[PDB]
Amino acid sequence: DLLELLMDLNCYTLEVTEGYLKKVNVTEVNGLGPIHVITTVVSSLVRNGLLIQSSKFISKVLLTVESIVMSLPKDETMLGGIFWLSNLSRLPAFAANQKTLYDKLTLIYLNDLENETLKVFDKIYSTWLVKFMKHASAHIEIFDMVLNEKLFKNSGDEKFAKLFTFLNEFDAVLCKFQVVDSMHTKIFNDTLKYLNVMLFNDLITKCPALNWKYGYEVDRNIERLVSWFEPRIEDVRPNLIQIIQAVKILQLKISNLNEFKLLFDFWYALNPAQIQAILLKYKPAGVPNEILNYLANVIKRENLSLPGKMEIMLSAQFDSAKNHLR
Repeated sequence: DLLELLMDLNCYTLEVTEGYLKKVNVTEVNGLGPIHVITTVVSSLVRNGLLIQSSKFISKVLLTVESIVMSLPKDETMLGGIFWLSNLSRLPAFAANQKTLYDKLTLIYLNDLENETLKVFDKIYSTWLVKFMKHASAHIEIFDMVLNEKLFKNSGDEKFAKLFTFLNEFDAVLCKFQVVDSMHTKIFNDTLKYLNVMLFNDLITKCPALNWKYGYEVDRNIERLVSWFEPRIEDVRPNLIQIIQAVKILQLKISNLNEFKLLFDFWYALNPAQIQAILLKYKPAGVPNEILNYLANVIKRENLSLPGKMEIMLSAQFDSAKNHLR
């Protein structure tokens, strides 16, 4: 009755996708379920050579997990995002391990399953992380903690304590829901890549006047923020390269276009409009016109040569989980 069960493509994928997953209310303990159910069905189907059925079943299941995740409510986003992503994150290595036991069309199917499952993972992961980090940055008040010069006179201490608790709690859930080590560290790098974007964009849009002192104080707040990550991941600062360079620029004492050219010609961490944006905001407690002028020309030169907009704002972008799913 097995193959006849497996041919009812519709019966059982309806079971998993409406009966089991759309209704997997997390807030509940162990004994990795969805990856077990998904993976049992896929491996039965592959063994019995139903390769097309597997593809369809896996498609519906991914589309389903995707909308579950995308539909999660503001207070469920952390737990839910992590539970689902931790489960999906195992599909690529499952495909790689399936193939270790295999004819040649099956090997090709599984090869494809591995790349395609990885691509869907990368899609859901990125959109979840930005949505997750939008909410967490408001709640933890990253702006007022780091960039708000009005609150430099404050210890900062309560807010920092709240950031450290949040990250300890982010870190527990990651361990709770069993995310693999190499993805745990990636999540923390991307978390910082996200705060690079938000912090740099807010430095430009939200911070009225800037000077060397301002720059020095943000630098310290950043080093405070980064102190949590440090016993945890490889090297956290490259993730925060734009916002770190912007506030370092603010502390340079540059007095001729000749020093400036030495510092920024053929230096691409920030573009010319980003660097100009930062220096037009400079107010003592200023920039030589000669420097303001050369930037203008540089910008104009680049408008004339290339077809694409030279964006001042950043967007969050993360690497593929390709090498991080061990």
